[PDB]
Amino acid sequence: VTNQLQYLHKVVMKALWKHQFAWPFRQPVDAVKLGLPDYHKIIKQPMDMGTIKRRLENNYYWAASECMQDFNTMFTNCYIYNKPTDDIVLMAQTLEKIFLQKVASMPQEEQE
Amino acid sequence: PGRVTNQLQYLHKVVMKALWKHQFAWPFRQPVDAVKLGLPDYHKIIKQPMDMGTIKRRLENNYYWAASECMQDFNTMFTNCYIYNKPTDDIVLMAQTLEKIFLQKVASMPQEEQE
Ligand SMILES: Cc1ccc(-c2c(C)noc2C)cc1S(=O)(=O)NC1C=C1
Ligand SMILES: Cc1ccc(-c2c(C)noc2C)cc1S(=O)(=O)NC1C=C1
Repeated sequence: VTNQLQYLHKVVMKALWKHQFAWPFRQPVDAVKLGLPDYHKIIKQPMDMGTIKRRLENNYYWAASECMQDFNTMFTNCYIYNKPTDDIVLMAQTLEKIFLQKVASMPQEEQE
Repeated sequence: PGRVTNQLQYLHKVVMKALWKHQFAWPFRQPVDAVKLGLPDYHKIIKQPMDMGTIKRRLENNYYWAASECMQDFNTMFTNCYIYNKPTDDIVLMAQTLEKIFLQKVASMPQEEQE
């Protein structure tokens, strides 16, 4: 447990998890359900906010940067896989804006 | 218009300097030239072009009011790259690498924005 990780859990994840556009990102992409046979051919490191949330709850992360990279991977996967005009991209962008706004105010020095 | 903050100074002198000098940064240091690169659909797909040269100039001209605004511009640059290019293109991997460094460095940015 660190101060930055606490911030990421109590401020960033709290804000993103309850957001009206969060629902597509709350669980792993189910390629069978969504009819996306190439999803795992293209996206080699799937990530979602349920995983990140679970990881924060279970003290998985050793540094705040590791959690931030997971958030980034989730969003980046969405941009890489999907078409420019897909609504999911807009939703990801909206959530990522909040992520960045909040991360701007994260504690600067990681103290365990 | 904007102002000078400790955070913006950090983004300029620490984050941007680290990214700019990276071996994978050369495609990102100036606006995408769709004509030179032969990408006639580029501006039909990417409606808000962004690059580190534009971001650097904005930092130098005190365009940003808050660090978060500068970070948004970095995100737009990377997101544009992912949205436009094929997943398998080298440029995507290069963006991914630079973006990871960006986040690593942003993690150590001063916490309270002060003018
Ligand atoms: C239901 C769903 C779940 C996950 C995704 C998704 C994410 C997230 N990242 O790539 C894909 C594909 C897309 C969708 S979706 O089918 O595009 N619907 C949402 C836009 C409303
Ligand atoms: C030369 C160049 C310049 C800009 C881009 C670019 C960026 C950045 N973002 O989208 C595109 C397209 C791509 C290229 S490129 O032609 O894909 N070459 C790079 C892989 C080495």
